[PDB]
Amino acid sequence: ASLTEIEHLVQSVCKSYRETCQLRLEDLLRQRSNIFSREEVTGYQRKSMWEMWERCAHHLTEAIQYVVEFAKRLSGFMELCQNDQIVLLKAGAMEVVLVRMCRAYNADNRTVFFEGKYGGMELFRALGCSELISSIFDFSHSLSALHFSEDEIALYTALVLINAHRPGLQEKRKVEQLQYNLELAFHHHLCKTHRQSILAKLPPKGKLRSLCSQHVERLQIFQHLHPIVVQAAFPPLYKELFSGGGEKHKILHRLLQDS
Ligand code: NA
Repeated sequence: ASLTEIEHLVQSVCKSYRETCQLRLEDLLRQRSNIFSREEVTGYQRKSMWEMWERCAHHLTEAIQYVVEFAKRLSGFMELCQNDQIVLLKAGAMEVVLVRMCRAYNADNRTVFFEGKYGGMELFRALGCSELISSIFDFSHSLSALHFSEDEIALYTALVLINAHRPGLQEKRKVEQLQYNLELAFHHHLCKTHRQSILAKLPPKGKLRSLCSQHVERLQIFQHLHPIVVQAAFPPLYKELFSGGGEKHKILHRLLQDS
């Protein structure tokens, strides 16, 4: 590409991200005083393990559905073959969601916007995956220290998704070229905004890989404890992405096929 084309990619990526945000940042900030009461927190903690897992899986599936739409609107993504579209989404959808989560996290009080209000990690105690929860909260806490702009989150999550190193890509070189153009767009934007200092502060990729592995692993523990709940009450797209073998369900291909 060249300078006009790079800036066009910058604006296109930021537009795609705005149109596929579940919640506007302003909406999330305005809600910061709306925190679960101690009695509402006690009620979450008295919910059964399987109901809290189902509710979190539903919450996560809705966020993932927006990431799929982001991908479809991302320059060049729909040009890739369907095998590679699916490889990239299966690998990076949750990674994007974990990054997007910092917008909904309040570092002042260590709360996250969940089911209409802000609550701390104690809200999730019924899940029985305390390590994963605090790992996710610590990750959001670290990202919040970066003070991402919406444009920065747009460009960075595009790169999280368009990763040419994902195992299973049939057209690796084509993904390499798309990745390179998006890197140019991200780094051009950082250069023009004097934000290149954030490059050193971005999490290593192995950290997002690790969080995703923990989630799958805790799911396997839960699935062993309540296999019928997973089969009957977990969202089909969630099972396709995370549960073994859940990927007999193909939701993604329909989400990609339908306009
Ligand atoms: Na934040």
